[PDB]
Amino acid sequence: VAAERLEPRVEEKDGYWILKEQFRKGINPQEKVKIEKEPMKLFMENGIEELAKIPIEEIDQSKLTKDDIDVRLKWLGLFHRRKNQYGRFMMRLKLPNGVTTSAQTRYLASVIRKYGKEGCADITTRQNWQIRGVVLPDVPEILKGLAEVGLTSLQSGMDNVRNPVGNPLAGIDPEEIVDTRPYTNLLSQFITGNSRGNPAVSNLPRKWKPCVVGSHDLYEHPHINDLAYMPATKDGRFGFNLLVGGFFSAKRCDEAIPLDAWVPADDVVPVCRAILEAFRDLGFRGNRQKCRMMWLIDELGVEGFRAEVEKRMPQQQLERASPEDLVQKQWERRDYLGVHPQKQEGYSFIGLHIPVGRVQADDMDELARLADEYGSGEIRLTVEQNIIIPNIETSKIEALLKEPVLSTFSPDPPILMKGLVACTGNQFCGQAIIETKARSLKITEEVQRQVSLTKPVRMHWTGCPNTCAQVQVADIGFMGCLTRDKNGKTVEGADVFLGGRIGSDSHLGEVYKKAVPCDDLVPLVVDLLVNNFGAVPR
Ligand code: SRM
Ligand code: SF4
Ligand SMILES: O=S([O-])[O-]
Ligand SMILES: [Cl-]
Ligand SMILES: [Cl-]
Ligand SMILES: [K+]
Repeated sequence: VAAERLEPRVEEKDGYWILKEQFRKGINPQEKVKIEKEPMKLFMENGIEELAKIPIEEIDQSKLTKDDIDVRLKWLGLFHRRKNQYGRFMMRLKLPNGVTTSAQTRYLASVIRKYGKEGCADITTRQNWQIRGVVLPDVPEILKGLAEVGLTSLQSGMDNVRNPVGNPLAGIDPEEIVDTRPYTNLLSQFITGNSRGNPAVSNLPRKWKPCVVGSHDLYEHPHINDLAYMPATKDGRFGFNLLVGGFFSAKRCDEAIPLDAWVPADDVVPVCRAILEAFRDLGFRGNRQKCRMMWLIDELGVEGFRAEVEKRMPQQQLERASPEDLVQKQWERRDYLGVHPQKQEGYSFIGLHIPVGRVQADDMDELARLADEYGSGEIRLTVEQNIIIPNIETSKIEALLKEPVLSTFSPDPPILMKGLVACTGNQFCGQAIIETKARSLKITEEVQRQVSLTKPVRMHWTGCPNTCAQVQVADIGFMGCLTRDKNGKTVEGADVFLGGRIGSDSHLGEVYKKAVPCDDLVPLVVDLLVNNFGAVPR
């Protein structure tokens, strides 16, 4: 790698970061959008106020404003559903470590309730909230309302640092390694500039995903993150070994690799900043399929990339990885659904199943009520799109289990439902090839009617090759496609994946059978479960 390759390609100009004039050749259309107008201005210079007043039919008549609503608004966490819900916006938060409050939950419910049949909410595979139905004129008031209840939606889409994932059992599990909340909180505060916006990390070549590990279970999926902090002691000091570059895409899925770096716990934010600066400064900005950070690591080599991180650390110091980390390889991933004792004597948490992560306003209010009556007003989201209500006096559990809403959001659903994960799909997503959430529920119900089993088989349904529902981590994965029935008629189908493993002995699954009509999946899956997962016909 020539020394010229290491010249930073962006510069700070009037508070924002922009591609230098000599590096603008050959860039992709999204890079052109960012140059034409700085997306962060919509928030930081309150550009959204005037934009929100323009009727959407008028907005669509000019490239600048159409790009504002279809692209730049994703820096404020707003996602125009142009194809499938025209004129409505999905809104995505920052929710470090998946932690929410009852007050926040009620606020989100009040927003979606306004939109009737156009509104609902979802828990995401990054233990985050999305709300639906938002109209542009309401955006300024919603931004204000979110701020009032201690939420931000900043920098949650496009070329930004995505939700910081942590241990859903942080602070409450007798078996945790380290409470991840302080670290994910710090990362979120850094990324968003304490909810004011942070332009230094908002002009990346591509999205970038961080997680902090605190569980032996590896609930955080460090193997598939751009930056994973693995807790490790080095020379008698607590800190983290760093894994880099994990990502999924239509083209390529790669597990994170060691940076060969350890940082003391207090250096979590400094090293996040150094890695982001290196990626920002040096990353390819051509073909979008070659812009994730792993591509930079392959171009420079991991050592070349490491040197770039090191030069951006305070005092330019970056220690080598500790030979061992604190994560025990002898471990069985634990079910968190149901009632479990906390490390605080006399308290329990309860994991509740949320079918395919989908809730309505009334459901959110009920969950918020439970958290107030039984817990401490806290609701935690998980990456399997479920919830945990912590801090429940154990004496209250008997009464809790009789609550009617627990028949719908159950502490002990059938085993296949416990592990079922599904993305948005074509109900709302314009990229989706098939419908996912309703279909996956229907198929899983029919499968479980036919077989019993004891192994916690994890089934993931994703609507297109972007693999937001991570089919490559599943015991059985389903990737949306169009295929043909026996008569040659177009029908929805799935490419079926096998081989995904999570925890310390992680592995990426691969396509097992292509183009199976969705209507034909039940017998295929029943047989797979019996033949490979010890299932028994009923
Ligand atoms: C909501 C969510 C799936 C869910 O049902 O849970 C989702 C939904 C979408 N993702 Fe994703 N992604 C979700 C996690 C993922 C993950 C899983 C993860 O983070 O562990 C991945 C695979 C891992 C990765 O990215 O490395 C993922 C890979 C993508 C990709 C392909 C990335 C690539 O490098 O090619 C895209 C397309 C893109 O960004 O260019 C994408 C694009 C999209 C968009 C924003 C596309 C769009 O504008 O319509 C989807 C919005 C649909 C909607 O209305 O909800 N989504 N997406 C997840 C929100 C996470 C969050 O709260 O921040
Ligand atoms: S995997 Fe495809 S269909 Fe599903 S939410 Fe992601 S982009 Fe949409
Ligand atoms: O929007 S997806 O990348 O989480
Ligand atoms: Cl996006
Ligand atoms: Cl769309
Ligand atoms: K779920």
